[PDB]
Amino acid sequence: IFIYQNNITPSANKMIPTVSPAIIETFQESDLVVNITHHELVPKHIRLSDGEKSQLLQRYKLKESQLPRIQREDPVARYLGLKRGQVVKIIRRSETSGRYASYRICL
Amino acid sequence: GGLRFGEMERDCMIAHGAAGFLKERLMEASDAFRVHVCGICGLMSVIANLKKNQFECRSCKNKTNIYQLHIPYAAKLLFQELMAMNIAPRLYTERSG
Amino acid sequence: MFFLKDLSLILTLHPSYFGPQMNQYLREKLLTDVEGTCTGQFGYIVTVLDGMNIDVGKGRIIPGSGSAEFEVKYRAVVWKPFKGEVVDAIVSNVSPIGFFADVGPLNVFVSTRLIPDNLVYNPSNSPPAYMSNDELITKGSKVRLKVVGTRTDVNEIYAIGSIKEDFLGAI
Amino acid sequence: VSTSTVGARRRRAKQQVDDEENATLLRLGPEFALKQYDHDGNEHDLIALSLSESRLLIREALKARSRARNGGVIDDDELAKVTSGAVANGVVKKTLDYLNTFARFKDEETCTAVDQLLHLHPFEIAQLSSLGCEDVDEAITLIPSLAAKKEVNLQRILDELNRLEDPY
Amino acid sequence: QKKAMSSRAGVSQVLNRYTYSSTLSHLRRTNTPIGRDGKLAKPRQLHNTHW
Amino acid sequence: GLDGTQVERQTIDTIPGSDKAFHKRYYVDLMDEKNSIKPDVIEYAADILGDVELQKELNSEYEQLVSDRKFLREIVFVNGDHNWPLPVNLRRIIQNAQQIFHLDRAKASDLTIPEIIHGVRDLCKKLFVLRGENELIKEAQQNATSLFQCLVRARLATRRILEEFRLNRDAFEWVLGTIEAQFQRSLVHPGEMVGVIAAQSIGEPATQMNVTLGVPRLKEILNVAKNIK
Amino acid sequence: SQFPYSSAPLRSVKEVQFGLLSPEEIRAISVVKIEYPEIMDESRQRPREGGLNDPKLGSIDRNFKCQTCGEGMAECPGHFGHMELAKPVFHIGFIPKIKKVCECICMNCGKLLLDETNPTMAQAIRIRDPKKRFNAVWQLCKTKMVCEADAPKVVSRGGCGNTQPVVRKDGMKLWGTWKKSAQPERKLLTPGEILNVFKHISPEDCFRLGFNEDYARPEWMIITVLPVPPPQVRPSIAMDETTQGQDDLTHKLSDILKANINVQKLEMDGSPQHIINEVEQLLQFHVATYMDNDIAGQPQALQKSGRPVKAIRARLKGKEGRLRGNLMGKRVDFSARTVISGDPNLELDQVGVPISIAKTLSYPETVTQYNIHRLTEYVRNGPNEHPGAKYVIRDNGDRIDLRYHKRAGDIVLQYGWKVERHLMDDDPVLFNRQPSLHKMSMMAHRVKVMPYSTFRLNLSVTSPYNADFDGDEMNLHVPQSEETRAELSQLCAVPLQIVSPQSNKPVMGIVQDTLCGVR
Amino acid sequence: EETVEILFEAGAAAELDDCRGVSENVMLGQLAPMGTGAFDVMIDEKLLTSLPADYAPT
Amino acid sequence: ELAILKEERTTTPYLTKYERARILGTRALQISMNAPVLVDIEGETDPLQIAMKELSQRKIPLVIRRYLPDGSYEDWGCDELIVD
RNA sequence: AGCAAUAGGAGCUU
DNA sequence: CCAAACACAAGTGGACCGTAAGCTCCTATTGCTTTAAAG
DNA sequence: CTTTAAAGCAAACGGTCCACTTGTGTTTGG
Ligand SMILES: [Mg+2]
Ligand SMILES: [Zn+2]
Ligand SMILES: [Zn+2]
Repeated sequence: IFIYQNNITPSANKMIPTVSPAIIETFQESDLVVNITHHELVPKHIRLSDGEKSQLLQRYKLKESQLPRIQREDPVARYLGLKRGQVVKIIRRSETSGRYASYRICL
Repeated sequence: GGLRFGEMERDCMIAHGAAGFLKERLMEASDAFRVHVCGICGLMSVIANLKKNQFECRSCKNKTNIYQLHIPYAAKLLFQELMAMNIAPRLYTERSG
Repeated sequence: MFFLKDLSLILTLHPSYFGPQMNQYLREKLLTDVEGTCTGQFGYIVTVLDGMNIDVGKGRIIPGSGSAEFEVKYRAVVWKPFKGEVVDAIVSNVSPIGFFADVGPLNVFVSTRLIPDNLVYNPSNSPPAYMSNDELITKGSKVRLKVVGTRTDVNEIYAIGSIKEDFLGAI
Repeated sequence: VSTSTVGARRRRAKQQVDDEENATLLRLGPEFALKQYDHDGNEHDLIALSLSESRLLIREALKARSRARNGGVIDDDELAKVTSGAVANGVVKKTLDYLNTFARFKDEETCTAVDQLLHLHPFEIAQLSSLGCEDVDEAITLIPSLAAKKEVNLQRILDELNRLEDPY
Repeated sequence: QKKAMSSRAGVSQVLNRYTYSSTLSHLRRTNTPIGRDGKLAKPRQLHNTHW
Repeated sequence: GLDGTQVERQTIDTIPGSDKAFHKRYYVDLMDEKNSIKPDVIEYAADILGDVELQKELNSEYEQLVSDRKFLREIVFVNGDHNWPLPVNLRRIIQNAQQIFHLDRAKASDLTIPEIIHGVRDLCKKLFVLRGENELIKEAQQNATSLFQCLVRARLATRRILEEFRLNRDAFEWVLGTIEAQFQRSLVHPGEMVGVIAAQSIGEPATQMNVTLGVPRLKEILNVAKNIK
Repeated sequence: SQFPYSSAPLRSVKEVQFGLLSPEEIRAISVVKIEYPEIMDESRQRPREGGLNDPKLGSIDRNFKCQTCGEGMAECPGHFGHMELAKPVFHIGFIPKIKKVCECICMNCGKLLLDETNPTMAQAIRIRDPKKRFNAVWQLCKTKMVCEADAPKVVSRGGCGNTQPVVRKDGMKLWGTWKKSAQPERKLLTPGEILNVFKHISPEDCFRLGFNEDYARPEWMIITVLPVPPPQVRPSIAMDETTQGQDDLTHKLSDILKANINVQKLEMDGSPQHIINEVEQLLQFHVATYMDNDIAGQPQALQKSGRPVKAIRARLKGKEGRLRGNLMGKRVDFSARTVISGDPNLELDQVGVPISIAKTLSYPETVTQYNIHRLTEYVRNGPNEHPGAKYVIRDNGDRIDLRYHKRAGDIVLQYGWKVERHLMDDDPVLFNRQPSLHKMSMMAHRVKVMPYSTFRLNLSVTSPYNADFDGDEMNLHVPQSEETRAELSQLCAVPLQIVSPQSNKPVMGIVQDTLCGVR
Repeated sequence: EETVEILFEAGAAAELDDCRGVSENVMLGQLAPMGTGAFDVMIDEKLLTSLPADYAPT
Repeated sequence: ELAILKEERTTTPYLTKYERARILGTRALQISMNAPVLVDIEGETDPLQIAMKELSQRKIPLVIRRYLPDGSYEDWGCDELIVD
C-alpha cells in the first residue's frame, strides 16, 4: 500500500499492474481522513473466501456474471483490497424484514 | 374498424400475468400469419407448394429441413423489410449456445 | 446397408383419448405409423428394436389447442444404400433392356449398356433369360451388384446399379 | 418429421466439396460421424453392423415383441409378421430372407467369437464379416483403404473366419 | 402548392355552421402559429394585457 | 419475500416505552409471589410458585424479548418508529379467536407456560420464506422473517397472552395454526411481474403530482444527472 | 386451424440470429433478375417479365396465383428478386462502421496495424463482447500510421510498411488523407476499392475486430446486388375505381433502375470523367434514400407531389412505425366501444352491454354433449334474435353464415363443431378505459345484456378506471377461447383487484351518494 | 428506442437474441415466459392409469 | 439431466395464482374438447366450472414444470401441490 | 362472393 | 544528473434523436406541362 | 393537322459521443 499526498501521474500509474506477482495499491491521504466504513449509510462489507464464493454460486445456481457487481475502484472495494472475482457480503438494515444480506462480485 | 390494443394495454396485461390473453389479442384477434423457414439458413426464403406438398430453399438446396412458424403478419413484413435493407434476421427454432 | 439409428417422432394426441391405457395406445400408434416409411435422410425403417418397450416420457399440452406432444426417443434399424457400395440381391424381373433385382426393401434395375458384353439375352429360351458360355442369369439367381446411382424420392426410392466391373455379375 | 441427434448443421460462409458419397473412400455423409452420440447426448463410438449382429438383433426384437403381445407366451417368413401393415410385412420379409440367404454366421456363438476377435474402422470391420474373401487380394482391391493403414492381418483373420463359416 | 411543407397550415378552415353562435365565434377566432413542438407554457398563459 | 397486497400496518410492541413499562408488561417471576401471574386466571396457579425448571424458560423468553428490543432499537428502527407495514394482522387474529371461543367469564386458563413458550418457538421456526436444507438458505430464511418474528414474540408474550388476552389451549392452537396458514398466504408468487407492477405503482402517483420536488425532481432522479437544480 | 394443412411440424422461435446478407446468398434466394425499369409491359396486360411486377415475385390479385409457389393471395408470402448494380455502393446504415474499419486496418495488405506483441492490444483482444472488443481495439489501433513489417535479429510479422490515411466523412463519400513525406494528397475512396481491400481481411483478423466469419463479413456492408422486395411490401392501391399509383418503394426502385442503366451507358462510350462520377453518385444517392431518406445535410428524395419518399427506415420508426404501431400495439377484432353509464342496481363485477353490441360481438363455443340442446336453440333462433348465433364453424374451418342461409331449420350440429354464438349473460369480458395507467385500469367484468346503447357500470368501480359519466367511452374486449376466459376470470376479475399493491390499501370504496346517505 | 440503429448494429455484429424477454416474445406472437406462461403443463400417467378400462381409445 | 429429483424440490408446495389460472383454462379447454371427466357430473354444464370441481377434488391430471432461471426445472403434479 | 391511400384541420375523454 | 522532443494524458466543441393515451368527423388530393411522333 | 404515350424536371435546451488542442513526463544520452 503506497499512500501518497498530491497526485500519481499516469506514466507512473502504469507500473502498478505490471509488478506481478506482488500487488501495489495506492491511496491519497486526503481520501483516508475519514474511514467511510464507519458511515451510517455504509453497511459492513466482508470479502468472501473462495470456498464460500463457490457455495454462494451453487446455492443460487448462478454464474459469476449474473450477480450484482462492484467496481474495483469502488471506495469500499478499494478500502478492502478487492481483486477481480472476489465477492463481498453486505449485511444491511431492512425496514420490511429487519435484516438482509447482499452479495456483490468485483469487476 | 377495430380498436387499438396499444402498448399500455400490453403493460396492464403483463402486470396481470395473463400471457395467453395477450398472445390471443395480438395473434388470433389480429394479423396472424403462417410462414415457412429454412431449417439451415433460417430465412423465410422457402418456396412452398401446399397442394403438391413440396418445399425447397433453393439457396441452401434444401427440401427436408423446413419448418413453419405462426407469427404476426406485421412481423413477417418487418423481416422482409429488414431483408430489403440487406439485414438478415434468422429465425431459429432451437438453441445452440 | 442397414444402420442402427436413434430417431424421434413428435406426435399429437386428442383430449378424447386421455384414458388409463394411453401410453400403450401411443405405442401402437407409433408402431403403425413408422413401420414401413421411407425418409430421404435415413433410408428405410424395417423394424424397431424392442418395440413394446419404448419410453414416451411425459407429454406437454400445447397452449391454445389442448393436444399433447411427445418426444418418443428410441433406437431403431434403418437400411440405406450408398453409391459405390457392393450389395447382394436376387433378380426379380427380366427384360431385353435389363433386369430388376430386389435389394433390401427395394428393387434395383440395371441397364443394357452396363452389363458384360458376353451376356446375351434370349426371348425364346425356356425359361427366358440372359445366357452366355460360362455365365447364367435366370430367375432366382444371386447377383453381387454395385450401386452407381440413388435418387431420393420421399415415399419410394430407386437405385440403378452396374454389373460391368470385375468380380461382379452372376455369382 | 423424422429427425435424430443431428441437429443444427448451421450455415457457415464456406461450403465443402467433401460432401458427396464415395463408399470406396470412407465418405459416408454427415449422419455417421466418427464419434456418434446416444439418446442422452453422451459420446459413443460409431456403429457399423455386420449382417450377423443385425440379423440376431432383428430376430431378438421380433420375438421379444411377439412374447409381449402374447402376454408372455421360428421362421423369418413368419417372424416378420410382427410388424403392422402389408408394406411393413413385405419389407421385413424380404430383409429377413436376404439375411438368411447370405448369413455365413448362423448363431450367436460365432458372432460373439468374431466380435471378440475383431475388437480398425467399423466399416471394414463389418464388411469383412459380410464379404467372404479367399486371400489378401479380394480385400485390398474390393476395399482399397486397407493399403494405407499398415495393420492388415487379413490373412489369418479371414482364414479363421472362413473356418468358422458354417456349411450350406 | 409544391411548397406545402414550410408553409403555414390551417390558415383557412371550413366555416362551422353547427349552430349560430358557433359560426359567430368561428368568424372571430385567432391563432398564434407557435406550434406544439416546444413545451414553453408561457405563450399559452392568459396575460394581463389580454384584458 | 411477500406479495405487496398482503401486508398491513402493525405496531411492534417491544420497541416503544420505558424500561420500566417493558419490564412490567413482559417480565414474569415464579419465586416472587406478587409479580407472578395473577392467580385468578389459570387452573394451575398454585403449582406455579417457587418453580425453577420453568423460571429458566421464562428467563430465556425475556432475554429473547430484550434481544429483539435491542436489535430493533439500535439497528433497524433507530428513531423509534414502531408502526410498520407487515404481514398477517395479529390484532385481528386475536380478536377473531376471542369471538369464536367465547373468552368471557374470565375462566381458569388451562394453557401452561411451557406449552406457550414451545408453541411460539415452533411457530417462529415454521415461517418459511425460503425452503431448503442449505446453510445460506437457512441464513436468508432467518434474515427474511426477523422483523415478523419480533412482532410475533412482542405480541404473544406469556404475561400478555395469559392476562391481557386470556387465551386457552384451543384458542392458542387456533392462533398458531392460523398464523402458519396466513403467513404462507402472504408470500409473493413466483412469476410475478414485479417490475411492471413497480413501474405502474411509481408512475401513477406522478399523474397526481427551495427544494426541487415533484415531476422535475423525479425526472432528475431517473435521468441520472451529473448536476441537479 | 384457418390455415390449410402443411406437413412440416409447427414450432416457435427460440433464437433470432441477426447478420448481413452476402451477395451470393442474395442471388441464391432470389427467383427472377430485375433489369427493366418500366412497370407495365407496354401498357399491355400482364407486364414485362424481369420488371418490378414480375409474377415470379408473387401474386397481389385475388383471382390470380403466384407463378413461383402456386398459392393464393392469402397464403403466398411474396418472393424476393435481385437487381445487380453496375457499381458497388455503400450501405447507408453502415458508413460510420466502414469508416471505423478503414481507420483500424491496413488499407493495402489487409492486416491489423498492431499485433499481440503490444500488451495493451493483446489484452483488448481478450474481451468476449464483439462491441466492447471492437471499441477497445479501434481506440488503440486507429493512431498507428503504418503497417510495420517487424514486430517491436530481424523478425518479420508479415506486414508491408505503407502509411495510413486520415479517414474523414463528407456525405456518402469517404475521403482518406495520405500525409506523405507537406501536401497531404486527399483522394476519394470508392465503394469498390474499399470492397477489394475488405475481401482481403483474413478470418482471424476479421475475428479480432469483432465481426463473424459466417454471419457478418465486413465487405457485406457494401452493396453490389440489391434485393427487390415482393409487391406485398409495396402494394398498389386504387383511387377512383380505375386508377392506380405504385407505392413509394416501387417508384424508388424504378429510379434506381434508371440510374443503373445510365451508369451502363457511360462505360460503353465517351465519358469525360465528369459524367461517370455524376451518374455513379446518382446511383449512390438513389440507393441510399431507398433505405434512409433522413440523411443529415442533403436534400431528400422527393415525390412529384412535393412529399418526401417513404423510406424503409421511416417505415420502421416512431409511434406509427412498424414496431410501435403494429407490433407493440395493434388494432384487434372482437372489441366494442360506447359511452358508459352508471347503474346502482348492477353488481360490482357486472357490466351492462347493449343488445346491439351483444349481437354484433360473438364467442365461439365448442359443441359438446352438455350444451347441444342450448346451441341448437341458438342456431334456430338466428342472428337477428337474442339469444341466437351468427356462425357455425365446421370441423375443417368451413363457415356457415346464418344470415344468407335461408334454411336455418335444417342444420343439425355435429360434435366437435363450433358455433360463434352471441354475447350472453355472465360472459367474462375485459373492460378498459384509456389511459391505462395501472393494472386496475383494465379489468374483467361479467356481462348483463341490456337495452339503451350505453355501457352500465356499478358505481364503485369508477374510481380505479378514473371514469365518470359525462361523455366517457370505454372499450370492451371479448376473449375468444377458454384459456383466455379462465385467465380473465381468475386473474383480472373485478373482485380480485379491490386491494392494490401500489399502497397495500383498497382502491374501490363507497362513493358519491352511498357515502352521504350512509352518513 | 433507436429501432433502426439498434437493428443495424445487431446485423453488423451477428448478435444472437435468446428470446427470453417479454417484448421479443410479444412481437413473434409467442407465449411469454411470464405469469401463466412461466411454466409448462405435462400429462401425468400415474394418476391417469387409474381410470376405468372402458373409457379407453378404440 | 435437467430434471430435479422429488426429494430436493425446493419450490413452494402451494399452487400459485398463475399456475391455478392456466391449469383451469387448460382443463376447461380439454373438457370442452370432449375429454373424459374424472369427477361425477351432477348439475353443471360449463366446462370451466367442471374444471374447478375437478381441481378442488384433486382429480385434474396435469403437471406443472417449474423452470428455474438457470434452465433446470422441477416437476409437480397438480394433485400434490396444495390448493387454497 | 369482394367497400384505397396519404396529409391537413376541427373536436371527445382523461 | 539534466536537457529535450515526442509518447502519452485530459478538456473541449458540436453532432444527433425524441417529445401521453385512445377516439370522432370532414375535406382535399392522388404529377403537370411541353415536345415529338403518327395518322 | 390533331391526339396519345413516355420520359424528364425546381428553389426548443439539454446530454453521449468522438479526437483535435493543449498540456505534462519520460529516460536516452551526453
Ligand atoms: Mg369524463
Ligand atoms: Zn435456407
Ligand atoms: Zn500493411
